[PDB]
Amino acid sequence: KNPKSDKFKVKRFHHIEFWCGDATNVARRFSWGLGMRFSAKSDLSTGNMVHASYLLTSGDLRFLFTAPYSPSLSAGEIKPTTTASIPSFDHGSCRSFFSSHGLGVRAVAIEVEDAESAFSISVANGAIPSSPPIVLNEAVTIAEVKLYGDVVLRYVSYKAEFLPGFERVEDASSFPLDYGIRRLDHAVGNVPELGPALTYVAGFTGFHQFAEESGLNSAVLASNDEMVLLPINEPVHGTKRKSQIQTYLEHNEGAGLQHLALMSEDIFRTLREMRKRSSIGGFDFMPSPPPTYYQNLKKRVGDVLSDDQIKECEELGILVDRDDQGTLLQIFTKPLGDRPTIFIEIIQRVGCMMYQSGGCGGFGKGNFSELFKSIEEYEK
Amino acid sequence: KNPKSDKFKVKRFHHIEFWCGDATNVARRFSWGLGMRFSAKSDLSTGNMVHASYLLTSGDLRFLFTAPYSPSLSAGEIKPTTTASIPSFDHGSCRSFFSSHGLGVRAVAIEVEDAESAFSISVANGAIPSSPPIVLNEAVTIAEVKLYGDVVLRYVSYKAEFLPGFERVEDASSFPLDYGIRRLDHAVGNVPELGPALTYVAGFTGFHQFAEESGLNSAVLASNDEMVLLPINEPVHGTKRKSQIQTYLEHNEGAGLQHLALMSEDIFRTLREMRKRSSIGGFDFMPSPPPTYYQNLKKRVGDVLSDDQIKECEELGILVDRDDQGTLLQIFTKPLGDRPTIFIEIIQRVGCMMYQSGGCGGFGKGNFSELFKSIEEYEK
Ligand SMILES: CC1=NN(C)C(=O)/C1=C(\O)c1ccc2c(c1)C(=O)N(Cc1ccccc1)C2=O
Ligand SMILES: CC1=NN(C)C(=O)/C1=C(\O)c1ccc2c(c1)C(=O)N(Cc1ccccc1)C2=O
Ligand SMILES: [Co+2]
Ligand SMILES: [Co+2]
Repeated sequence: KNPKSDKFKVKRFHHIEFWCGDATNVARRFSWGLGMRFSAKSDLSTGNMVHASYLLTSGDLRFLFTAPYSPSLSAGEIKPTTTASIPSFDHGSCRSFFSSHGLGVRAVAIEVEDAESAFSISVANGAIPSSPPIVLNEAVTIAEVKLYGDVVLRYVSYKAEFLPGFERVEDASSFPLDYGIRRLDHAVGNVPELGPALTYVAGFTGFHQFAEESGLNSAVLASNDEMVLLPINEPVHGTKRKSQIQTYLEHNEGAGLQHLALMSEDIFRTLREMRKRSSIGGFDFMPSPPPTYYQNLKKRVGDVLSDDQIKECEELGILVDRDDQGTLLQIFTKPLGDRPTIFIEIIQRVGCMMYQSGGCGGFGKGNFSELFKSIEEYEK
Repeated sequence: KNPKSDKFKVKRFHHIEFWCGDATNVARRFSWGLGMRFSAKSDLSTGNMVHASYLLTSGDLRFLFTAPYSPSLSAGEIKPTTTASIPSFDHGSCRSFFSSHGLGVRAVAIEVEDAESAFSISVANGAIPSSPPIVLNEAVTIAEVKLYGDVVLRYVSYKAEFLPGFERVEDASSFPLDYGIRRLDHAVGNVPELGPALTYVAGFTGFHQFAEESGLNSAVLASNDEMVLLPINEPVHGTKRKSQIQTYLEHNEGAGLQHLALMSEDIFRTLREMRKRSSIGGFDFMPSPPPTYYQNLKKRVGDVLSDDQIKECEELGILVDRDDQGTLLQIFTKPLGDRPTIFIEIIQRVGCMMYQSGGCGGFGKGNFSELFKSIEEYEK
């Protein structure tokens, strides 16, 4: 059941912003590890004396990396005279975020029809304001409300290239890397208590819960067409193996974004290219499941994937799950930075053609138990 | 003239430590861009609840990348019970350094015969103490004094693998990258006033000045065998083009390390491999000199390099200078991070065989004027 109760018109995920200590080095690492191109910048060379911001793109996926300059460069500025291209940016907030949480996502940005109205409706329905609506060059409006922890939900709306004040980057500096990633599928938060988090966010967006004993309890909030998907996790305390959600909250100093799921148009090619680069600057992957997990694939998805395609899943360490409507291919990276906090998921979905409907195959919940039993091959 | 007046026995450069916000991402970028292998770690997986530290190596060159964890992980610790592997590390100092200066060098480490004696002699001769001598596992002694700005000179001495508490890294995680870089040749500081900086450092080391109108005044301090080379720059104010030394001091919030010069055993191969990677996660290089600069190479170094080797310098943008004893090949990267502060120099020296004596060919001073005149080809 989909009650289509969005309180304002939401389009698609627009971008994800990381707050960094040095945006250059993180952006360059991510570009090589994920196959994203450098497409826009806002920094000293563009007149921005406040923050350095670099945009990576792959298909429709947009990753923004921002770090503060010395406050001394902009000490004579006031908000009415700022050279910052992102008006919500604040030196003190960014340095406090990074010292507290380490490298992580500050903003989950969605494109809406009217960011001014989205903000006003959100706060009238309980959203905690973070940055009021600001009109950039009479062309784009940005506004921010609190989502969970120190993560904000950013509304962006366009009258009619990323943002005013950003520049297209040099062709020579923009190598056309591409490993197949195409869009953000979903973005997952970790909180200490699921109930209050869900009520708060669903309360100000109108997002509805999306149709679904180790580690977590979870639930997914979805927009009207179910293309914006925001799952939220809480720990389950007191078991034998310590909850990875609890470990996250300890090392992150509280609630924050846990993982970003990136859709690939060819997950076999994406993982081939990412795994080739794991030990030469890219990203590492969780340990692969045992061969018994793939011996058990035939009975569950043997009508969807060939034996060769199943053998191909086994080489790359890909996980497979199944809903009533679709099939899910997925895999998880090791943490993206120093702390055991944020990581990335690569996914591809098959089934549910109409365009493909959102969340086709779900989110992999059945893999927890399929892993444990397959990891009970300590007798073979 | 070399008075050989070192006040304690100095061996070689040992390592350079960067203070970072996220050591993982900077270490991975540098590894790919420079061709250095991951060789040691000290982090949560090794029992260190205080800082994450990753060591990259190429030949004898050692780059250390360190970032702080949340202080909450180690809140019950005291210095006598610390899990830190580098006893001088302090959460507050590191976060303050990074917020003030951005990504940069915290420590220039040299190996000595007795770091305890080096520290005591240094401070008896005016060195400002930073971290007292500490004995690690009865095997290694580390001590630190202030060098300039917030950069420290670190003494390391070994009774008889990097440091106790560091672990050798997995073979699968240690890809054997190598672009030819082999050791640190020299490390250069930028200060507001050269005179007082030289007197302070030469005063506590006994290092002697090494035998040598746009931008800077400079001088080089050298150890007894002239294998440890520490140049220092000051700005020249009031000219037409703004001093790059002054720009550094503004963006860095004062004195700090300006550049690291890395010796290559094959500078043609090093620059081939680095330039291939510039736009896919590695490092960018300053713009190459005009063809007239290389047309003028024949008359200055035509007895040292063939026309083909000169043509090869032109393809890679390599600069060439000449002393009375030797010849110098050199090139400079763009800044390593967000701020126009620290950069890297790649160098190879030819001449002065005995082993090669230190500073053979000098440091490239003649290139300033050879560039200006060659850049006066706006008439050809
Ligand atoms: C669940 C779920 N619900 N929702 C909304 C989601 O998006 C979602 C996942 O993405 C998801 C699905 C399957 C697995 C994991 C995550 C996972 O972490 N592991 C094992 C593991 C990997 C790395 C570190 C520690 C433990 C799995 O088997
Ligand atoms: C001098 C000198 N004295 N000592 C001890 C040294 O180590 C030393 C150099 O390394 C050195 C030698 C030649 C050049 C540069 C540095 C340099 O920066 N440029 C142009 C340029 C490059 C990048 C940004 C702005 C301007 C040169 O032509
Ligand atoms: Co997921
Ligand atoms: Co130099």
